[PDB]
Parts: sequence; structure tokens; C-alpha cells
Amino acid sequence: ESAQLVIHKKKMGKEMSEFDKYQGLADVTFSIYNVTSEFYEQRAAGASVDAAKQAVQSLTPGKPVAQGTTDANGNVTVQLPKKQNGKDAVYTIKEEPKEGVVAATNMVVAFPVYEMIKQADGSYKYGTEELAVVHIYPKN
Repeated sequence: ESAQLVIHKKKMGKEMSEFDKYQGLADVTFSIYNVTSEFYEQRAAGASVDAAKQAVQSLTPGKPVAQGTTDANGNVTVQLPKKQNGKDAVYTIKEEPKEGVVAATNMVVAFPVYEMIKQADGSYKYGTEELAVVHIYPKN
């Protein structure tokens, strides 16, 4: 019913140790907005999936469905319904302004989320099992 979104704020859907090189920023607040209706409104208007997400990326409708502040390692987890108003849910993640911090661009997470798995000499392809935990690294 719900998924966990682990947000890692770094000064630069799986955990990525490649970003260990960068320092985590503590005390950065992210606000997460439901843009599910808006996303399907875009689709019905004829926008492709990626265009619909890019359109709703700038939207933050109503009150956040979740909000979290990064810990010492620059990380926070929020929990989000996989469905909203009965459909596969779509969220906009917004970094709240903080003096001295360059804010990441809004990110969009659309459920369900599948992981890209390397295949036996088959390059990368997607999984059948939806992720219940998703990691994101907001950037500019």
C-alpha cells in the first residue's frame, strides 16, 4: 500500500555508493506533494509519460502529503501511498530553501517503481517486482 522514499541530500532507485565522495547536508527539509490527479490530467490531455512528469515537476498542490528533514548523514525517509484517488500515485519532491544551500531541482516519483537489473549478457532491463524502498539523490 505504501512505499518508502529515502532522500539523500549531497553537495555535488537503489542506494548508490558512488555518492559517498560527496558530503551529506543535514537539516535540509523536503516537502512531498501529491500530483497524481494533475499527472493523469496531463496524460488525458495527450502528454506522454515523461512530458506529464516534467509538467507536474513544477507543481506543489495543497499541503505536502509528507515532509522530512535530513539527518547528519544528509538523509531522510518519507512514506508515500503507492495509490492516490484510486490510481498509481505521482509525487513532486521539493527541497525547501535554506541559507547557504543550493537547492536541488524538484524531482518527480511515479509509482510503481521497478529497479533496472543487469542481465546475463543482456545489458540492463527492468524487474517484475515493484520496489517498496526507493532511493533518490536530488540534484540541480
